Amino acid sequence: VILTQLNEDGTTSNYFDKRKLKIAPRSTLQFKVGPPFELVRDYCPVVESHTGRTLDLRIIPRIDRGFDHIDEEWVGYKRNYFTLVSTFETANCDLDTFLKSSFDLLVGRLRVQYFAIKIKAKNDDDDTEINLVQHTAKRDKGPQFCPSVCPLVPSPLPKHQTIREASNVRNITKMKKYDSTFYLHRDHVNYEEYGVDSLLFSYPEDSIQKVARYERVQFASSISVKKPSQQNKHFSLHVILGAVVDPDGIPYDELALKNGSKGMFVYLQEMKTPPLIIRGRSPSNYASSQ
DNA sequence: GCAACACAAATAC
DNA sequence: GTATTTGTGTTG
Repeated sequence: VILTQLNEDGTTSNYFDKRKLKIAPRSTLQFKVGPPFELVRDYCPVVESHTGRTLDLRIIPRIDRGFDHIDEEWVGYKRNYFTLVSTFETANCDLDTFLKSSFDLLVGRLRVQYFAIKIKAKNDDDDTEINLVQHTAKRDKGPQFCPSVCPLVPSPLPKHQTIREASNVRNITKMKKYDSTFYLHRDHVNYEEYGVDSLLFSYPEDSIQKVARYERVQFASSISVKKPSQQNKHFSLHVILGAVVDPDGIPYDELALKNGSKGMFVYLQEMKTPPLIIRGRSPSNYASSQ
């Protein structure tokens, strides 16, 4: 009934079929590593502005809740939360040098203001976009929002155990413990080490995430999860790394900048999951039906 | 179909 | 021992 795999940090992922077994909402068995992501493609190259060297980038994503590996499929539930986290790394550039430098897109050169990640859900068979929704811990007693573009600096991806432990931290002391893992506070650096043109000082806010954490995410409540044939639809979750630029023929999305002008999230790399099945709200997807 | 409302069980403190 | 968080039962 429960299939167990050892995660890289020594935690376990425990895959069970919610049609055959109900587990408590807050059980650690609800936390598990989801499907691995694969490269879709690389898009616009990025180069350091004086040396001219190309920045070698890699998205590092993981799902830590909401998907089980059952009967050779990755399976999620429409009514339940999933968690998707990602960082990116720059193989040829250490963080401290990276934040002091400046980077252009090699399209003939747009300045990168900052790097950022966004997620999307798609119908994997036709590439149609599928709406995602997020809640706060308060769920219906709090606001719903759509996943947002998250400015990020490069960082290792925290272990599954760390994502787990930080999922519902209220206490102020425990927050301090995790702060350095999830955030870079720009206001706390020595300003005199940085040039006016440095990458770090073109990020939009002082609080910069090192890890994009999309928690309490759900497929929109209106998505059809089956085809007309009653076969299950196949969905996929995508992580896109972009460079935000000021636009004053390559793939990009428009973004509402801080100053209010229209910017461009210019695509740099994209990864995605293998096909995913999502089980709808029907009683037959649940063990209580039996 | 689905929003809103309900119950319950383990975590966080 | 209390409040919170979240899977999932029920309603109309």
